Amino acid sequence: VSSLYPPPPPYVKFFTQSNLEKLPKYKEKEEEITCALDYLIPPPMPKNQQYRAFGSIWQVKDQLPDLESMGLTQLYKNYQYKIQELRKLLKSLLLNYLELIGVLSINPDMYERKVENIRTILVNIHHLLNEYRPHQSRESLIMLLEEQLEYKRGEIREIEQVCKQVHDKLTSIQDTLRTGS
Amino acid sequence: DRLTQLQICLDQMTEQFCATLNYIDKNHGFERLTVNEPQMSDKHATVVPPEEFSNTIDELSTDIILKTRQINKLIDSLPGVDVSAEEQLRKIDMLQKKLVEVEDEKIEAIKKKEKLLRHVDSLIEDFVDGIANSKK
Amino acid sequence: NPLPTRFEVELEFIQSLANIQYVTYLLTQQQIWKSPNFKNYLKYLEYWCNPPYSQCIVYPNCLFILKLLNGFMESAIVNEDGLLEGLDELPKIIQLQGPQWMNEMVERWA
Amino acid sequence: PSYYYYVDPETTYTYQQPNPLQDLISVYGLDDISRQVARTNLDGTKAVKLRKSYKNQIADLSGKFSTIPTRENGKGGQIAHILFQNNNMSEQQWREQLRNRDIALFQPPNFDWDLCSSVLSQFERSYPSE
Repeated sequence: VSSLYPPPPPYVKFFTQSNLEKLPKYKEKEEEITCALDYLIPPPMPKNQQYRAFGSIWQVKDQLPDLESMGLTQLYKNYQYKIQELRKLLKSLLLNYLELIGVLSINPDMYERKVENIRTILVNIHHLLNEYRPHQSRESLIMLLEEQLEYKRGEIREIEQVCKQVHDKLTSIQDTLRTGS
Repeated sequence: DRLTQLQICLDQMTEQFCATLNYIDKNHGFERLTVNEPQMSDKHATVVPPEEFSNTIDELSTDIILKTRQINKLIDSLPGVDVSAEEQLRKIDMLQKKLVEVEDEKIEAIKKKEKLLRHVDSLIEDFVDGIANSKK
Repeated sequence: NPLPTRFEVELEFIQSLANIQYVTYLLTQQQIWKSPNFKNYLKYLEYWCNPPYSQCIVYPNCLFILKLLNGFMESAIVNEDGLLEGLDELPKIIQLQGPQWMNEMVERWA
Repeated sequence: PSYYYYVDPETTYTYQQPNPLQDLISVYGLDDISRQVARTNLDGTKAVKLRKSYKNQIADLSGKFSTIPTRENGKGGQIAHILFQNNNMSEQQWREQLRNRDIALFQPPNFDWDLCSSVLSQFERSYPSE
């Protein structure tokens, strides 16, 4: 039996005032530990760039895995090609569901590879969507920039809307001043 | 956001498929091969009238393919199909420059509103100290 | 299996401030906030606020919690014997406002 | 022409073996079992309903029984547990050995006959009525 949470690191013991004053002098002079002054300079990125944290491997720049690299079937691999691939994939999904109904309506035992086919179609569709996602995220950033443009320009139109209200109320006061003259 | 609705539509396909299979597996009846064979019924079996059974089959099928037209129309409306990542960057940099320029343009627009602001308050203060010197 | 690097352990501990249970577990020990070394470690950790160190963070509410507790530090003075005045009631602030902050950031999640 | 995934013209599927579409009673020659227990004959005439008890089976034997021994009348027992108990030389000789080792329990000293003669001779006069 141990505590619920891990203790603070042993690296906190090196943060002493002598190390604080010797840190600029050491600056003037994955890490290889040589002395106590190495623990006040923050450690650089791992050279392998794949660090273990919380029982998983993260990366400094995540890349989308391929189906072959993960061990599945990539059927089809500038996004017009991928859009047509998605269209053929959804049509194939509908046709394969119809084929699955046909298989179950003659022999409800051969469906096992058909369900595998539907699985491959679904994972190819989802991976195609996630491949489009950086393009979709760039389109979302484009939309956000356009929205801030639209809000600035809407502030512009409300500025001249209030301004034109000032001008035509000024024409009104000029007209009633000429009337009172 | 469009891809999110697409994923909702995709697992709505899958839910519709399993729901149609559940309906056709549970609410089907017992068909006579001939007229002389006995037709028995079970109180533990959900028997339905065959005409409304076929009607429910039809409406399940039609909601499947209307959701399919929704999927097709949504994929036709995916944001950005003819542009590449290079085209995305060539949009982002000009949008950057246009945002800097419209910040500048808003700066002179606010400057013009400030022109009018001290114009109107100068006329107001001239009016009120003129009438204050008049009435005193 | 190599040893856990200083970067990895410091990143996991700086990320743990997002959960309020961890910080209200840590602040109930008198020797933790009484220690000036832990106080210096609290002023050591703002290097996560600046990029590219901030890129690897997953839940930035831990960085918010780090920035929040540092405002209670300039009112604290450490003496020669090590009694940190001003930290006797900040953990009580943590238990009083505990569910408030985390419910607020859960509704911000929604 | 564009090929569609997992729609392959050379891929073919057959019916289930056996096929549940057809009347599987007739496929396995079970029609003799069908109409011998049918509640209605297959000519428009209603057939006789089978009795609740097996009194018609035991109707051809003359005995003292008038009721039906069941579990709930205290006349039968849990006999199925006993009934489901299980344990050179030619096949003639080996089958003789099997049948004769099924005789060793059926003879004395397991069933001494002088002992049974003396013991059932102990029954005194008349039948006491309970």
